[PDB]
Amino acid sequence: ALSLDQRIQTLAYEELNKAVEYHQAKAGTVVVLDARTGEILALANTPGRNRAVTDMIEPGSAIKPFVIAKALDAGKTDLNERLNTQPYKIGPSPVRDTHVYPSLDVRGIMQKSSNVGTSKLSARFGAEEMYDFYHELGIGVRMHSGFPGETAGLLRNWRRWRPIEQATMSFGYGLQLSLLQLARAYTALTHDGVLLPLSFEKQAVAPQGKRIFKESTAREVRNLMVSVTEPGGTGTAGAVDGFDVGAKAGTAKHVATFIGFAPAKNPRVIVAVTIDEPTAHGYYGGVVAGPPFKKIMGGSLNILGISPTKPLTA
Repeated sequence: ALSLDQRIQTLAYEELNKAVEYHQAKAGTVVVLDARTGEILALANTPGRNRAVTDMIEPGSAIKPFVIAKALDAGKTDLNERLNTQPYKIGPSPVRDTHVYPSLDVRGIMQKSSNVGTSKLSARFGAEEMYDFYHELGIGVRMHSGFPGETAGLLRNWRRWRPIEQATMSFGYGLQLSLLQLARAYTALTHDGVLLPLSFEKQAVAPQGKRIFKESTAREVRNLMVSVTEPGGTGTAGAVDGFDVGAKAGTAKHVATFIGFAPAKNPRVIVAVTIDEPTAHGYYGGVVAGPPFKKIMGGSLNILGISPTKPLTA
């Protein structure tokens, strides 16, 4: 039986369509997954091809949590280390954040979505090691959905990586994956370190996945991601009243992305939104894709009957 939840699919289409029209965008896509089983609860596209599976995107900041999780999982950093986060170059190419942060701890690197912090964490691993990690998340691996135009994504051979390229990949540029591949990757965080396959069929139990991170790492990383949606974080537009939300906003003509899960401690749902070429009222992920994320997330939690874990303000 088909995994789509008609009430969540209707909600996803409603909110996706409102955002595309408001931002006078070319197109958009939403994926909603069950965060414990990998079942696809909603898959909505604006008219035309199934962009969720056909359109390769550079993930931008949405890849950062995985790099941080890897460095924690292998013991290459911990929650006490403060890193020098000044911008730098490798040859002629700069690596820089939106702002100049002198130093940040790992929780700060997540909260402020630091390109510098994340690239320095990635640099503690060899290129081959990082390449295998990206591969293991599913990047460059076809999903075989059967939809016309489906992309495998792009993961260049590690033998060709320059140091600048390893750095930029760690903050989400120079590799490419579909929104469906990216939403899949987030199951490694939500399902306590275990990547799930995804399914269009209803799953009576969670299927067999594969371990990417230790459970303790996945839990700690989910907790770090909560600071992104709280004041001081880069993803406050995706806050949902009454819940802790872990999310990232991303930008890559532009593509605006926002992806997240809730409740943060024990996730029920992943919601991922891309808006293609917004031309009005903003073009960054948080401004553009944050609001429909927020509405699809809060709406799905209500549909699925998940009680608020903290007090309602509004």
